Amino acid sequence: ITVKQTNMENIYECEFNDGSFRLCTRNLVPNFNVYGERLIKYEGVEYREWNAFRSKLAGAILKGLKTNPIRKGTKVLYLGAASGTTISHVSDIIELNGKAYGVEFSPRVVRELLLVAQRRPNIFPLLADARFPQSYKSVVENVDVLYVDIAQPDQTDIAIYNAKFFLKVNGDMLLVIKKDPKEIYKTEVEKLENSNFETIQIINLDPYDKDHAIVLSKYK
Amino acid sequence: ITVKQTNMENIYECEFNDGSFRLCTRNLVPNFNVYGERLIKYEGVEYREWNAFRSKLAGAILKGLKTNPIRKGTKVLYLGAASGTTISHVSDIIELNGKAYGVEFSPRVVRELLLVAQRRPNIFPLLADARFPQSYKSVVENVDVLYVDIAQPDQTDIAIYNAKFFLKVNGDMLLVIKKDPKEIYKTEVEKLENSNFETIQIINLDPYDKDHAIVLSKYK
Amino acid sequence: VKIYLIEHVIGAVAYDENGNIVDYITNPRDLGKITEELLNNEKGIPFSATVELLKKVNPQEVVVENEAEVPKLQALGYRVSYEPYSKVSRIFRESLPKVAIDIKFASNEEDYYNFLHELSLEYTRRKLRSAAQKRDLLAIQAVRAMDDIDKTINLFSERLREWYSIHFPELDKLIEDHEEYATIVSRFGDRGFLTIDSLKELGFNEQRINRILDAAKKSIGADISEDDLSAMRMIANTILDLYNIRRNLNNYLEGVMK
Amino acid sequence: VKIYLIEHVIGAVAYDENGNIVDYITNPRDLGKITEELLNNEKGIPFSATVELLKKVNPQEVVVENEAEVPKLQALGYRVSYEPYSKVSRIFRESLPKVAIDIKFASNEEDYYNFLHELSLEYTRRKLRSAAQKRDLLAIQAVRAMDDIDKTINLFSERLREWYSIHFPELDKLIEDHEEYATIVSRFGDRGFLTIDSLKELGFNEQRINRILDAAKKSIGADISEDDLSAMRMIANTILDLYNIRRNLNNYLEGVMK
Ligand SMILES: C[S@@+](CC[C@H](N)C(=O)[O-])C[C@H]1O[C@@H](n2cnc3c(N)ncnc32)[C@H](O)[C@@H]1O
Ligand SMILES: C[S@@+](CC[C@H](N)C(=O)[O-])C[C@H]1O[C@@H](n2cnc3c(N)ncnc32)[C@H](O)[C@@H]1O
Repeated sequence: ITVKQTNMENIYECEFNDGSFRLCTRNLVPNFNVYGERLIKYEGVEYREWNAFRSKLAGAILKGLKTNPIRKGTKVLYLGAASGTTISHVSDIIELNGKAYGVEFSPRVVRELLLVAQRRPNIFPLLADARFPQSYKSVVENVDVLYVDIAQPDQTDIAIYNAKFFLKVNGDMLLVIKKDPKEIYKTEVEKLENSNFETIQIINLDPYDKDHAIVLSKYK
Repeated sequence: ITVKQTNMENIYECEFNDGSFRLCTRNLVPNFNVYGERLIKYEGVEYREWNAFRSKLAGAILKGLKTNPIRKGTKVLYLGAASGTTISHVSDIIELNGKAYGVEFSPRVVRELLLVAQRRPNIFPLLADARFPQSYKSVVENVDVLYVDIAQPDQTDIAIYNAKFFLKVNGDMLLVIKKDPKEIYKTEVEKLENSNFETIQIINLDPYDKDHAIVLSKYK
Repeated sequence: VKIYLIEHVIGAVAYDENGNIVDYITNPRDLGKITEELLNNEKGIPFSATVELLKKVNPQEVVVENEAEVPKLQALGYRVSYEPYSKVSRIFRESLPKVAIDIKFASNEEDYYNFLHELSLEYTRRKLRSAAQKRDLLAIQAVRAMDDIDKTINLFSERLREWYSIHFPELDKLIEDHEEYATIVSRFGDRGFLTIDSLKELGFNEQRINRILDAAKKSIGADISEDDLSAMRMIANTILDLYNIRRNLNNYLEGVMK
Repeated sequence: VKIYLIEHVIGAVAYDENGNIVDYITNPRDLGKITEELLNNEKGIPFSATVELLKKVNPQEVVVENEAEVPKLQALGYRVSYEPYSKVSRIFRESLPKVAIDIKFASNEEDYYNFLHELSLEYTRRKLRSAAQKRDLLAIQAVRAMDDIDKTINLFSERLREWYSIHFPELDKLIEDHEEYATIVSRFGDRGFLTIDSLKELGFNEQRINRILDAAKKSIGADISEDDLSAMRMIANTILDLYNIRRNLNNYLEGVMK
């Protein structure tokens, strides 16, 4: 067993007895589990395993996300917070001086997002529809990063609408979308952003997620 | 005023003060009206006017029916007896030794056919569907003439079915059907009879009736 | 011994294949008996005169005029077949004043036909009554179904009003008529879809429309999802269907009571 | 004097077009007050802090962040317009730990965010309760509509049974299930159309089928016209529609009670 700093701030790797690598974040709340994930103890510090099969972001890292905009002190707006699997990890990376605002629509799911945010002072949970940023505008703040993961046919403009409210100029957005070319494949969404954004990377999430891809962008 | 014998037995013509001709039958029941028609007195005998606008048969006569199979002593099966307008006249022609069996389906209409038949001993009224000759077979008798006037899409085979039950061989049938040719016009019905019958005359009923025509036939 | 069964007003006659009388049992000269005997024979019940005749004859095969009599006589143990319009039955009808005399039903022609005429008047009067009785048995059912539908309309529409009020409570007192209310839910769903132009499709004038639009703008109700509206619309459309069904029954009722 | 209205957790702030603070009224540091004030502001009700601010300022035109507030403030006698995502409101959010301190809502950053965190937990708990209350207000309605439909099925199907019995009275005791009975009337009409092959479409086995076919053959009922059956079928099809509607409501009910 061993734990190693990656390319990216606050993101680590475990080396295992069996010969496999797993992604890894430093636990902001020692001894306390989040979603069944394993706790690992290396050199006095406790790390939470980051399962790439459950989390799209961990997926992207291993699929070769070049630069990760989520670092220490980062302010993030996370649309589609769900039960808290992946924001819990951004909260680890962000550390205490960063802030994660988590928007979620579904009552059942939100109820579990409360448990996570109660123990994590940098997570601010909101039951709200991401279609109406005017309904949490009175609570949030401008952010460095817009993370967006909804299962909606119109994720992009929704993301764009949110961006013009909340994203700092020269901030970044990660958007979760539904072989020999580069990004002709995704011109529809590629272009629609370009009317005001700047693509840096499109990542296919196979075999971690076999339904979705990720777009990293830059707001001009 | 004057009354004249026509070509046909028991069918007469009135000459009027105004210069017009009307068809006419000898009243089998003196002094008693049937359907509002006028009673005329010539030389001790009372005649009932026969309105060609209300009665299809009177219509045919004036449109030039060559031979009329309904004479004195005639036995007739009348399908579509209705309220009694035209059988009342066949009952006049038929006289007492002839018999008219009147089949009618409609209760409202039949109720009025009773009034006519009560006063006329040669009219035998039956509430029955002409589609089921087995339902009056136990009452009628074989006949010299099948008169048929129903508003049915399939009048012909219905007439044919009745014929094979009731019509004497070498009896006759009058059927009421829905410019330069002769009877190409009506080949559909013309032919369908021919499979066992023999057309003698097809009469257009305009301007007396502007919806129907009459077929006189002979059962072989 | 193949026999042809003839069943007439005059009684039950047995014929051979060449149209000769084998045996006969004459009906009694009673209007009531013959009338009611003819009625059951339409259903396929043999004359009581037939039952007696088929005993003292008892043939190898009987052929009959009405195919509903076939299974009824095949319960008495006869070999029974159907011939629709047989030569023999025609031969019976060709001889029909005369044989009424021969088998002693009538003393002469004049009285055969006097009786035939009395008979046909009774028989059709009987069938009139019973056709009138059935017709308006059917009409009271139509009447009572309309009552059932009325009651049901009030039931469902009171459910819709309470249910839909969670979204747009103001509307309930603004639309008295159940059909108009159901129409708004069915047609437009969200109180947010209501426009001037759409409410005219229901024929409301300026005052009604601006009141309703005002209520939707200032509404106190809750936001609802497309699944929520959808379920409410199942009730709304059922109410509309029932108004439709009620109108069609009223057309039926008139045409028939007529 | 064109003013931009900013309404935040921290209170009511007035800005000029270049993002300078003109005047402000700070919210009280009370979880309950801020929570409930944010709830009404979603509907477009101004903060009580806004009402006070727009008095001691009273500008020529106010521009607002939420377009439901527009008509509410145009009732107080202000010239009011809507700008969705204005530069000025962005400028407010860019400065947002700091200005909480400047307008004296928070003594420092640590306590601003400690309060922000307490706040978001209350606010979403509030919205949870009320989302749960609405959801199952909608679910009892679905439940009660199913009761209404049950009651209605029994009503209409008892009407159909009496009505149809005029034609085929034998069937009523032969078909217990209301849906099966309605199906026979709807599908086949005349008891004379019933065949072995058609009754299999309903899954009856040999004994049920031969009993039903036997009853139709020996039936006591009256003959009926296509208009008569037609009217009865309006009731029969309505019963089928309601079974359908009941099943769809049960799917809705599960998915939502889930
Ligand atoms: C693809 S999953 C997100 C999983 C997430 N990345 C996580 O932390 O594990 C989509 C989630 O977004 C939520 N959602 C759907 N529509 C939404 C909306 N309009 N606004 C906010 N959340 C929404 C759904 O409830 C669902 O839980
Ligand atoms: C064209 S009108 C007959 C008028 C008739 N020629 C007269 O005496 O004045 C048709 C009539 O036939 C009747 N009818 C319809 N279907 C019938 C049926 N199946 N069997 C016997 N009569 C029927 C209708 O009730 C209607 O009164």
